[PDB]
Order: sequence, then C-alpha cells, then structure tokens
Amino acid sequence: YFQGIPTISELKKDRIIPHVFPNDKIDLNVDLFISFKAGKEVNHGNVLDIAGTGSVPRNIKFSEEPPDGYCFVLFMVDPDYPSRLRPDGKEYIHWVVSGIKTKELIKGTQKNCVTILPYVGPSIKKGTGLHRISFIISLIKEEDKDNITGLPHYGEKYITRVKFNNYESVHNIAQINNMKIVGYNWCQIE
Repeated sequence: YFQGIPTISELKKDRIIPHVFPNDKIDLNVDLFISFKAGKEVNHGNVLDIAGTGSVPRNIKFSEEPPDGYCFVLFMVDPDYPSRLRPDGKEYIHWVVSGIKTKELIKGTQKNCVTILPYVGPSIKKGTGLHRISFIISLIKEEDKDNITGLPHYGEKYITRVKFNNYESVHNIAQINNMKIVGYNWCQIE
C-alpha cells in the first residue's frame, strides 16, 4: 500500500515547495495511501481524471498511528484556486477530519473521528491547468481535536467570490494551532 514518504526532491519537482510548503524545513514521518476507487490512487503528483474523484476517497491508510496523546488531522486542499496557471492561486479547503487515532479511514471516517469540514469534490473549472489536489496530515493534541482555529467557512467553489480577509494557508493554520505537519500526498487534476 505504501509507496514511500515523498522526498524534498519529489516535492520540489511539482513545486509543492514553495507553493504549499514554503521551504524544505518540513519533516514528514507518516506515509499516506489514498484510493478514490479501485485503481484510482493518489501517488506523488500522478494525473487523475476528475471523473473518479467526486466522492470522499473509499480508502485511506496511514503507515503509523499518531504519537500517544495526539491525533492526526487530515486536510484535502486545492492550492491552485482559481487556477494553476495564474499567480493569484490560493488554497481552497475541501475536507478536514480530526480526532484520527487509528490507521484506516473507510469512505472518509473511522470510530471517534470528527469531521470538521465535510468532503466536497475538487470542482475544478475547466481550462485552469492541473490543480495539485493535496492531502496534508498534521498532529494535534487529543484535547484540542475539536478546536482548530483559522479554518474557512465558505457558497460554492467558483460560483461565489471567496473572501480572503481571514485567509490562512494550511502551513499557517498548522503554525497557529501548534501542529506539526507529518504527512503529505498529492495528485494533479485538470
């Protein structure tokens, strides 16, 4: 199931650094497997057809449990909103699940998880390049699993203008909440 934690080189290849993570001072220690459906998996920037991605991934596995006293937070984010091809591109958050203590999510849930922001499919506007749809795992203390600050509370992607006044990138959300970023995977969808 596990293809190997992405290297700094792999992250730089698709410009995940600096676009998503601003520098190489990231220390990933959890490998992440994601299957949207049979045969359509998220593997370090592979291109997926949007046709397979409308529903929450059928299966997600983490190579390790979180440290004692901690849980995983999973974010799915499009860092290429509105477009991969224009420099104003910012992050649109598609899914946030916290309270993750065990290694498998089946159709987006597991016992005791807390879905903070429900899954919304990529919803990518045609002709806006290959969006680097991202799955970011961070660590949160058990006691704070239900209190993540700095999250957006959106209308519909593209249809309604996003207000960026209180915008925070996942990098910055992790800083604000004192969460180590510990795992990452991505694909590209146009």
